[PDB]
Amino acid sequence: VKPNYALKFTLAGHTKAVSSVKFSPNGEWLASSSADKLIKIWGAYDGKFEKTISGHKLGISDVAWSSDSNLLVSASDDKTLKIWDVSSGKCLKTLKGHSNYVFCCNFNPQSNLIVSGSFDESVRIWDVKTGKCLKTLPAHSDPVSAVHFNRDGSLIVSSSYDGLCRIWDTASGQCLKTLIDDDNPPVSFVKFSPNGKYILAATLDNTLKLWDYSKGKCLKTYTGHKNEKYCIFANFSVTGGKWIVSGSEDNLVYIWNLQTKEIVQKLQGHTDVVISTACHPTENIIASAALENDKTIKLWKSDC
Amino acid sequence: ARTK
Repeated sequence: VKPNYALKFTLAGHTKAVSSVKFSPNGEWLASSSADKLIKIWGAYDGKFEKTISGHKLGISDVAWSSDSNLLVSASDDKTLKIWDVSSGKCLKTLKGHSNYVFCCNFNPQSNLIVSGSFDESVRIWDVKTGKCLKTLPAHSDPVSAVHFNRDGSLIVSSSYDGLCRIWDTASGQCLKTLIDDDNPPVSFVKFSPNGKYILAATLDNTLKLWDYSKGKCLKTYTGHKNEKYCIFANFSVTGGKWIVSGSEDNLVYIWNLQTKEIVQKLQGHTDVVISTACHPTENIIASAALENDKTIKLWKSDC
Repeated sequence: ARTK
């Protein structure tokens, strides 16, 4: 089986490179963030522009939804994160504490905590309600490219240009694991699988890898795309066939069969590097977003 | 920054 993603909508409006796209957990919305300092909300099913959320002083590198789809958190070159109430557009809290650009962010599953990674080479854990920093982890020795909570929130995974993936105990801040393979390329992205058994990691040598983090073993590698320069998001697609989805520096979306590692589809249309992709939580829908020469978001739908 |  192969999917049949087809272009349905193109979303224009950001005035600079798009940095991140994410579907709300309730499936209704797509949030996007951009070098243009803005967050935009769009209908997930019709691509219809909903609203703009503004307030950051500098470009935004990441945005993420709370579990109940009510809140967003964003990470900006202004060295802050902001927590937003989506329905009102209000900035509820500005999270101050990183000493350099904040590059990546996520809520835990209970959405009472936020994790962030920064060019300051740290990972910070923040209290959502009070907005105050609970823990700072001296996590890495180069900028932190990605941060993600596991399924119950007891662990954090981080990745860095230092070539390392690390797994942290949320409660204690202790480094429980360092993952690295036979080479030391910068690691540009990581996340836990939906079931929380695995970690998917991107490295800037054109490779994605699926790790059993419990065993410290690399189980699968995905190759064929181009990724040497940018921190490109990758995903597990689980609504239909089980795929791996990623952007690429050849302006395409790549889809692999998770088990076989064969490329099953490539999606053409963007005119610049596809920096970010996201997968709809219940429908076979992919959003993709491209860099400065393109500035658009595209929504693709498949029968499986 | 991601976009650079």
